[PDB]
Amino acid sequence: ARARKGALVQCDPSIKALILQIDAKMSDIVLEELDDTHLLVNPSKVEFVKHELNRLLSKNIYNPM
Amino acid sequence: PTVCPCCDLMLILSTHLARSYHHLMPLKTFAEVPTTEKFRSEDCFSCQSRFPILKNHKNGKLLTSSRYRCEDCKQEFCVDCDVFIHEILHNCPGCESKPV
Amino acid sequence: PADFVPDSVSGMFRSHDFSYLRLRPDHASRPLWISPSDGRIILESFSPLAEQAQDFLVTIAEPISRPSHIHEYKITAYSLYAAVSVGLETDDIISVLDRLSKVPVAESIINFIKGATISYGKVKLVIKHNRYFVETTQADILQMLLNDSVIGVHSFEIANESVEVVKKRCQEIDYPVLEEYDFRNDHRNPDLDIDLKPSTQIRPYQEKSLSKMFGNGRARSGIIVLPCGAGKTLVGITAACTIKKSVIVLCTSSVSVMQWRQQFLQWCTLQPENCAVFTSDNKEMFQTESGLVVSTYSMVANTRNRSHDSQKVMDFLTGREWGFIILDEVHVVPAAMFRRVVSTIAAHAKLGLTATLVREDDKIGDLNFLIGPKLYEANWMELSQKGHIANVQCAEVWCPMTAEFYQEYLRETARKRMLLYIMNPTKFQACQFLIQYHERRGDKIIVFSDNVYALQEYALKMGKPFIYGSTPQ
Amino acid sequence: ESPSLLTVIIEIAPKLWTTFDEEGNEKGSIIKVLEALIVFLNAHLAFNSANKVAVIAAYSQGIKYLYPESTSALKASRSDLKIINSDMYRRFRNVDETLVEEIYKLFELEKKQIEQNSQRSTLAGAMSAGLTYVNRISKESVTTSLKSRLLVLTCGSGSSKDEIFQYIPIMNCIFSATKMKCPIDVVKIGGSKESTFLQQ
Amino acid sequence: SLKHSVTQYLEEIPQQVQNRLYTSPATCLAIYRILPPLAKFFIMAMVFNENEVPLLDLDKWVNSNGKLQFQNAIKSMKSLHLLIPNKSSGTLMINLNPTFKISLRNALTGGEVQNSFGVVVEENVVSLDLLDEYSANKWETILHFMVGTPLAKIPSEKVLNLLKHSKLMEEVNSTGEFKITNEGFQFLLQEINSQLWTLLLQYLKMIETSKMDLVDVLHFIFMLGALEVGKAYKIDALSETQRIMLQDMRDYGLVFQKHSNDSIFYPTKLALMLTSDTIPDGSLIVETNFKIYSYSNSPLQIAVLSLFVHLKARFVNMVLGQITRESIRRALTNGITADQIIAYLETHAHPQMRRLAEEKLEKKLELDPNCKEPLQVLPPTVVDQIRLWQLELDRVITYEGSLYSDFETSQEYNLLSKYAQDIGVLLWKDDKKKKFFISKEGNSQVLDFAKR
Amino acid sequence: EARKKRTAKKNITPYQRGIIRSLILTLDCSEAMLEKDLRPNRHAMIIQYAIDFVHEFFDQNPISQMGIIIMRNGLAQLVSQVSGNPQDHIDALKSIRKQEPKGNPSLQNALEMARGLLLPVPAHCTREVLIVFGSLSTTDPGDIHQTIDSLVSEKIRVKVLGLSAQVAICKELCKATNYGDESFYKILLDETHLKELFNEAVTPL
Ligand SMILES: [Zn+2]
Ligand SMILES: [Zn+2]
Repeated sequence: ARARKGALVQCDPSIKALILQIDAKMSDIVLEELDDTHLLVNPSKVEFVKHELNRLLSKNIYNPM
Repeated sequence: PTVCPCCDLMLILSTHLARSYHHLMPLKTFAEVPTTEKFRSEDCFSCQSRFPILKNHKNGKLLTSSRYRCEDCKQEFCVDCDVFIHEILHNCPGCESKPV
Repeated sequence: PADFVPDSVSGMFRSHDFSYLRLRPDHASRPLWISPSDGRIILESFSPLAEQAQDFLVTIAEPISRPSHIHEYKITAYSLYAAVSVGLETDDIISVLDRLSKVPVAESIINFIKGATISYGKVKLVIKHNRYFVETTQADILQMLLNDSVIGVHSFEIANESVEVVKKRCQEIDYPVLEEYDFRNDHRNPDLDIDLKPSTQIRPYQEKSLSKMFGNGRARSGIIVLPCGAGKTLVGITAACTIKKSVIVLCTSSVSVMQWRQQFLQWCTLQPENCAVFTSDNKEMFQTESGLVVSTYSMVANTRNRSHDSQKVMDFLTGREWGFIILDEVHVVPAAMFRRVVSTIAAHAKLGLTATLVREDDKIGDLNFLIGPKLYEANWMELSQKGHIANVQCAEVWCPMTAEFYQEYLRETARKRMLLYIMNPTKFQACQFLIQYHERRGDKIIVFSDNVYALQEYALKMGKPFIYGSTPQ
Repeated sequence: ESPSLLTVIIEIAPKLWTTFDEEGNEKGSIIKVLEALIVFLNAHLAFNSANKVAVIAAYSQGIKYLYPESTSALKASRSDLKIINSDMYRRFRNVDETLVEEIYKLFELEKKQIEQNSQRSTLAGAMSAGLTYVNRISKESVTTSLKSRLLVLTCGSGSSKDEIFQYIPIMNCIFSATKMKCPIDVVKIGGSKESTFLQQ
Repeated sequence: SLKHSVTQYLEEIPQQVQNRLYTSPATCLAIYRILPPLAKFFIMAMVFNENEVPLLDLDKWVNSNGKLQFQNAIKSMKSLHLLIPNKSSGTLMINLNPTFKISLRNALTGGEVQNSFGVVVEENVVSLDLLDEYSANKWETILHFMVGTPLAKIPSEKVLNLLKHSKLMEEVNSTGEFKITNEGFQFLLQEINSQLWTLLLQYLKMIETSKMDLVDVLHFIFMLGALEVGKAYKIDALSETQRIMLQDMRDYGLVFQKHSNDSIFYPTKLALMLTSDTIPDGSLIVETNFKIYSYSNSPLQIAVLSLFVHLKARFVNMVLGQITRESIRRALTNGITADQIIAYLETHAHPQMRRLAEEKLEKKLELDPNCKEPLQVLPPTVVDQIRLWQLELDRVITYEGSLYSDFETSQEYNLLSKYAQDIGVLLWKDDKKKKFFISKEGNSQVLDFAKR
Repeated sequence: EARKKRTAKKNITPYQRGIIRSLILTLDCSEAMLEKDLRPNRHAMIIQYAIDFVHEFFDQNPISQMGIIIMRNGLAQLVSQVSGNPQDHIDALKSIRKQEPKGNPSLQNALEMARGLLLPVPAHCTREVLIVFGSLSTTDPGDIHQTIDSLVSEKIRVKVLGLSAQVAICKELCKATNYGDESFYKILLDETHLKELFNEAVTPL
């Protein structure tokens, strides 16, 4: 019966593993590991999760010049 | 229209009779007006569309004018009215506007 | 610029705003747009005068891509060399481009056409008594080149190995090398009685490729790209029958050597006494004055200590002046020492036949100096809609990985990562479902996988046979 | 929904309207019919912005278009007479002014040519002209998906009986209007209750 | 849409404001022309009789297959307060609105109109070369600044703060610039008549000042709808709020005036096409290699193309572009959704793409007539790539709120979770993890429930 | 060219035409309608053009009656009796549109059943048979000149819209049944000309 600051996020298990490992890199991302589909990322770092998730998925994208 | 199944009598309507009067008497075709002939009107009779300059070439002037004079009422018609009066209609508005 | 002020939306065109070209009044009939920046040609195929421009553009240009409505072509130096080889000069090329283009042809494009087409055919490589000479019609062209002098009417002899160096240097300079074989007037090489059998029919795209090769009545060295099953082997047979000189065919495998020998003996009137095979098991040569030899790139370019009899066969191949070489799968020619097979064999005409003219390094462009310019490219969609090749439905099936496999994929190095994304169970399920569905549809299915362990695991899981390198023949 | 062309075939015969005035207590019923038609055409133009109006008058010696006026008169002209007030809606007001000026010109012309008496009614020819105008506007199609509708304002007045010679043209008009899906409305302002041909 | 939007606004207008609005004949004429055909037919059948009309007569007028449209027209007129029901002698009797009836009858027959259609001074300017050019210049200026091309000329600060107070045209001052929104690109999607109507409706929404009188504002708008292009009108027939809004519409481009504070003004072509509407420019070709060839010479359409197409070259007829990942992500980060991008591509698809799609559909129906497929005018490969880029933008969606856990008793967690489900702010719940989550707007209710 | 067309239409004369008609629409439905020289195939577009012909013929000639016979598998098949209701003929043509055309055509069998159908037709009502012939040869059970003579004796006028080329038996049948008039044997050129032929077939002879 306690209260905290957090933001729920929907993801497939691939993005779940990605945000868990970016939490392991920088521990101030997810408050707790929740389910295979739902997580609780930090509201002050939601935009950082967006930006670094796009950058980390950019290695899976072929970009012709 | 069907034959009566109880007394072997043919049952039609007035419109069923009238659908073939244009096959009985047809409309005489509209005459192409001469280019040098004096033109009665600048617009169609039953349509009042313009007859344009129709200069086919530089010195064509009023060559092959789009007027179609009727043989009876001497009224000029455009190409759309010439097709329409001979195909969809079957009667000449000039010939009926003529007060015989 | 034609005294035309930039518009408000000229900002995001990085000096590509070509609105200064005044539009012609009859631009609806003309199907072409000329880009002055890079020589790109934009063709509309739905307009009239479509194919009448398309043959002209495939003559003078290399197509980047040929979709349904709008085609793109590139004005290229090699394409202009092909145009002046087949007999189109600067005047009528510029005139037809001007008449067929909506916008006027720019002065930069006209000057590029003039510069590319001019100085053509001045330097030539000829082979005289198994010895490479380079010859110029003008005397000063010999004396102007002085940087790469590999010297050994006006002509001088170059070394056997330095032929590619000379060709690269003359491509860097504005004097490109002319490599065309006049097999009518070449009487010093012994002729062959090889000819096509009367029961052999040649498809129109094969005819177009061979017309590009023999357009001016002389055999031009170059590359023909045709899909698998489109008859590149038959194009090779027909080119050999057209040249009617001694033919050497270099393949990538011994089964390809056997196939090429069988295709010659099936489609053309070449005798088995005139045909020879240089492989591991077969090393006897034809005893006639001219004929066919089919061998492999590895056997020809084996710098290892080869056997005595194979050394004798190599001496025979080197000492003969060959009239025609067919390089099957020419994409492997730019390799480290597959490159030297075009030097160790002094052939007058060189035709490279392939389906896959790509390499993952930048050495694919060295084929213009090894074999010759890109003579012909088949339009695969046109062949598919004509029914010459199959109509394939290409699809990419996305298999979402499981959580455990993705975690392990993240916490491993690249070599384990490859096997770990190959071995995910979602691809098992998708492949098994597709196998079942197409087996119900009655299809012959080939499941390609380079990973041998993955191939074996999928085959044992699905109950289907597997073939890899260590399997017995 | 969709705009329409309302073509009004109005039979302004001096003989028939004089007999109607003599039968009724009032005089000059042509004015009342004409002003009711003017308000009705303004109503039709108020129904939709893009809809169109044509009027054809069938007088004693032929037919004449009332709105729009003849293009020869358009090229020659404009003496804007003050029958209709100028403070009303202009998009109705040009239509109304052209209609009333053509009414005045037609009445002046048949006052000049009043001596010739004809037994040949031109209602069928006017309806045929209206059908040709409907076909013309439908084929021109400057406004897409234009419907059309004929309204016939005729008067019997108990003087002219049923005319046999009109049977064939009215039947042909029926077939043409049925082909073009153009309804034909008939208003008969008179004493004789039955008009079989226009009823059909 | 257009008629639906103006009908919704006129329904939101209160009843006495509507009765004051029905004074001018031109406003009544425009409002009448908004109505559905059965409503219009009943209105004109009921104008010319001063006595009473029942609903039973109107219901007998309609056929059996048009009863739904009859109900739609009756509800539309009742919401617009053009019909007054009366309950006497057991029959629900209907009156037309008296002010609307008088004004419509005056507009039809001609009479007293208190210059609701203006006055003409017979001196004119050329419509196509000057009036259309001015109106087009103002519209191109407003849409060019709106799509964000570099402009030497920017519009007036009145429409600037209109655009920043509107739903579309987001703006930041940390960067100091404006962004096109989802409805901002939708605005470019519909036709310019509905664009002008939605701009005018948002302007009507934001005018709350005492300097603007709303009935006079709508009188001026519907009067401009009633007027004609190419001939002049006097300002002297207008009130002062209509004068200053004549200046505002001069800034917009709906009306042209030769000089500021002039006695004479000239309505433009947008004033007439405000009422109703009436290879093409901007028609574009899409290929499977994501190449775009757009037959557009208009800088507006080139600029709108640049919001999601990586432009490469430009000719007089057509522009070269390529639908690339970073350009589509630019549009998606600007909020232009994949559905409306594909809608723009369909609406500007080329007739040659149309006929090739027709040929493909003909071959598909002659091969497999059992199933029917929609007309795919543009390549499904590029359509699926656009939707896949939308999905790769929207891989994760974030909601912020509170999670209540560490409950020793499951009954209290179940009570809190069912309370959250009842108040409708719950997103997830589970007893196995003992966790339920709520939104930020729903945090306060559960917080006061737990505190009390 | 427009003046040449007007010259070709100048020959206008109020010919007396039989208004009350009894038309027998005979359609080839043999293997020759499997040819793909017409889009999408001969049988399907002849059925569709015949549906349009039924609508146009009953629009312009209401009083007239019509029956529908097809030629299939060496026999003539009646698909609708002679009646004045166009809806039954539309339904019959729609039913025949599904089935697959196969067999060898039989002009004699088609003409014999047409003669049987036109036998109870009254004398005031004209007797006409419009044959859409797709093949170039016909397989007859007996002599076809006897059938042609019987048609001439029964006063049945035959007009044939051929598809491929001019067949002499069809030309002689049209000539004999139309009293030396060789203009009643028509062969199409294009789809527009076939539509023009079906539109010409609705006017009274
Ligand atoms: Zn006309
Ligand atoms: Zn006439």
